[PDB]
Amino acid sequence: MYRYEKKGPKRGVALYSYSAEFGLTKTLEDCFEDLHDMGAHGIEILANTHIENYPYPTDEWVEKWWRLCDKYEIVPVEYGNWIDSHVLGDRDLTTEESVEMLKRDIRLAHRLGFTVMRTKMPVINDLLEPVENWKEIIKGALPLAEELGIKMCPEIHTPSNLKGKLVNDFVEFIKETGTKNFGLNIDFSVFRTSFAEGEWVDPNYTPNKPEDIIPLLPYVYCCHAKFIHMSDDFKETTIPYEEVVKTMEDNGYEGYLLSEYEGADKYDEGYEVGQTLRKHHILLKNLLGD
Amino acid sequence: MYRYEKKGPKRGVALYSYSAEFGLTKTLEDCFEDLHDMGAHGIEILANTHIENYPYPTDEWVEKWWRLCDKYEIVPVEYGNWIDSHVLGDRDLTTEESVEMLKRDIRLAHRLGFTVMRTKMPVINDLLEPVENWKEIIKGALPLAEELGIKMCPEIHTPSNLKGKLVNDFVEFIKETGTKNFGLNIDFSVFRTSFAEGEWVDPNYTPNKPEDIIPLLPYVYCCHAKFIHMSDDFKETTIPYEEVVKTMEDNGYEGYLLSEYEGADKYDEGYEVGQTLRKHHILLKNLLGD
Amino acid sequence: MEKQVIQSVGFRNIKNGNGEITGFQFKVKLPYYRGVFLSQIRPGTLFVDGQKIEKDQITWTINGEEYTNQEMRGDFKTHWATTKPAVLKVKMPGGLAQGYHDLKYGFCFTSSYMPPIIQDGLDPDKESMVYMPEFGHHVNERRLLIVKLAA
Amino acid sequence: MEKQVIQSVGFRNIKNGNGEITGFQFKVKLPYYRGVFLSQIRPGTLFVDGQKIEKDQITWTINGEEYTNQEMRGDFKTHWATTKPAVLKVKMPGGLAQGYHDLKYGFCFTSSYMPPIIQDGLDPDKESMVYMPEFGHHVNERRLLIVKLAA
Ligand SMILES: [Mn+2]
Ligand SMILES: [Mn+2]
Repeated sequence: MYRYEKKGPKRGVALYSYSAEFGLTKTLEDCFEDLHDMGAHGIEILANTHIENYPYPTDEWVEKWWRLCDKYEIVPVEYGNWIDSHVLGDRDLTTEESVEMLKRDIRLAHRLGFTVMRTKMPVINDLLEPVENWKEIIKGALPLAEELGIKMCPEIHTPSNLKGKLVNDFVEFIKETGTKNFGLNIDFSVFRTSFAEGEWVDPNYTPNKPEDIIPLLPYVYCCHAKFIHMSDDFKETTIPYEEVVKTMEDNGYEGYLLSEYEGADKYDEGYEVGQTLRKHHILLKNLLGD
Repeated sequence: MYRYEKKGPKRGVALYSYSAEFGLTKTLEDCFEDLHDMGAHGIEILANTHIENYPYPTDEWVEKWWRLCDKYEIVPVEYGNWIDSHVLGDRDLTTEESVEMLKRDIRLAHRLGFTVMRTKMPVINDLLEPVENWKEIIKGALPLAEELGIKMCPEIHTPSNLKGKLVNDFVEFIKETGTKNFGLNIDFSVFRTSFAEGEWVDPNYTPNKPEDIIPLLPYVYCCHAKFIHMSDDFKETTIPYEEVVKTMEDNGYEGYLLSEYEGADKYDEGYEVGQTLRKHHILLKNLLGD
Repeated sequence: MEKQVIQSVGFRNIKNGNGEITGFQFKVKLPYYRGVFLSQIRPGTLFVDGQKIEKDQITWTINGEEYTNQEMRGDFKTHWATTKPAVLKVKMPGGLAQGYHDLKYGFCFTSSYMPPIIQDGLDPDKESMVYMPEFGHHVNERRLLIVKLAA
Repeated sequence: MEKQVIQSVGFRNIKNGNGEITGFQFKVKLPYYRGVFLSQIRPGTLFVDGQKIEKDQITWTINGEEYTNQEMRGDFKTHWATTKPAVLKVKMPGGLAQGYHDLKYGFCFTSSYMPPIIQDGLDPDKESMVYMPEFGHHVNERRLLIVKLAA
């Protein structure tokens, strides 16, 4: 089992980037070797995309998975799941049904060696807040999660601000429970300052400053390194990357920053997202040292 | 094991048509289902392309192969091999080396249920004649081929004429030996009459008339249904298909006619060769009844 | 498989047992970056050469098993994978004739984690206000060929 | 894999054990409608950013095993499959720097069943007189990115 023991922030990729390609031109192994070319070690997979025969893989497939991790020096970092209470059109799922589904994903994530879960929940308003019983769902799975060393993290992303209701309700919950197995995944779109002339921007979105993240880093277990555009000098032209990465270096972050690219040109013909990601990782390696 | 017992000529496809697609956008199973949509039962594979881990497939892969045949109602018809004596740059292969390689392909072909082999040999002149020891190579494998019910057939194609040296040397050999396990595969490019204005045509090529095939049908065990262009009325615009197919109907042919498409647009982007083949099989079904 | 949503492979007429043509099938791939459970699917309306065909005439086959729209609306445990195109079987006596056919099919799926503007008015036969290609178009077309004798 | 002959995946620098960069690798897919034996291959000449590199500096890795041009010229039993891109390892101390790199590679393979005009003057670094796409171009290019720190 390969282990990556750089101190401080580490770089990785989220296979959501290979989204136009997966199952068409790249296989799961192609994605692993693509991360290898980059020197990237951390990975994020999506439960409903990258586990063959989900939700019940075979012992053969799981062992193939671990062989891939060893062969390409990949650390399972973050495992993206959904607790979809609204999966049924006619009714919500009871708290117990939601916990049974969550617990199941926690087991699979642990078996594949993951250590953070990026949990997405149905949303009930325009602040993107979770179903009202979310406290009850998470509290149902927290003992299993603590046993198996997993940390469940909802994702914070635009238009949500690092100091709006959504973040503080999660931080409040962590403090009241005292759990070290619930937390936050910050997606770098919350620091985005540059946009295109004529590009619509949610009137509710305000950029956060890189320092805005400092009081939350106690609760941040993994970050999506969102990025919009890489110059041919391998700089990111919409987010203060140097200042964000340095803030996190200086303030004790030891998690991963996983490349997430969501541009629509992903799906244009001829687009080579592997090249785009290599751009993003030239920047990331230069900022981190490895 | 599925069996197709139409009387007379039967239609099929040669996976060489899926040549720009195989391994990229179509799998082996995709090709089988594509033949199924057409109602085609006969297939031709290439040894060095379609057998996984060639030349030594696993028992697992072979059984998967037979399951595909049953699942999509495919008859293994023709198995395309090479006896490449010139595989080495520094020397020819001895007769024994060539026979060991040929015999090996005969076994694999029999195991996968094939019954005709389309054997291609190195050529020594511009009439496309085989290596001089070809009589000795074939005579070495003929007892095994007769035991296992296989018929070895070199392919006759443009510019070779149905009554040139190449054909008559093969027919002479069949008569002198008396073997019923060597024979001819006629590729329909030998009846091609229409070409494009400005399209170069080998000064040695003369179209044969459909009747030119009648004295050879005793020795013809499988035909490549070459075709160049299908109209949107599902007629072939370069070869007298009606007259060729009717000649073979009327003169006792019971083999397959396997679609072979070799156009260079195969490799242009956006080309849908499966559609082209469906055109060709609308014509083929209408001429044969099934 | 293919980049287009309607697949060129698996488009054929369907026979009976007693040899009579009962309909035709075609495959659709999930154009999503993740799989969905059956109960998330919202089958829409088919158009074959302009002829309209309602969803009550079309079953979904996923993981070797045939489902009705009703069966599907209740099943939140069976999972459709992005790489395993569904087979839609269409009820139509006699099937489609020899030659070309223009297909227009619509369907979509629920994504309860999306902003609630987006999730509302989610119509399997009409495109979303703004288009995000990681979700695909609800409506897709394809010109494909059927092999049959002339009538 | 990819339609291009030089693959975007597997293009990286190569380390030593003792941590020193010894060269770089990249993958090439056989652009043929059939596989070939190793002895049919005719490796040609590489150009990286215009820098010429001879074939004596490049090994072929096929089926997990590394071969020299000489080893390959004699092996007519080992088989290269169309779907199993070969890994070319290029000797070059220090490797390639951070950023873009233009690759031009040439190679071809023998096909003794072809007319003897065609087989003659079969140069891994020059295209055949007429071009048949089922054989691919002998020479192929690709602009790819290397991830490394700035020197
Ligand atoms: Mn994100
Ligand atoms: Mn032919």
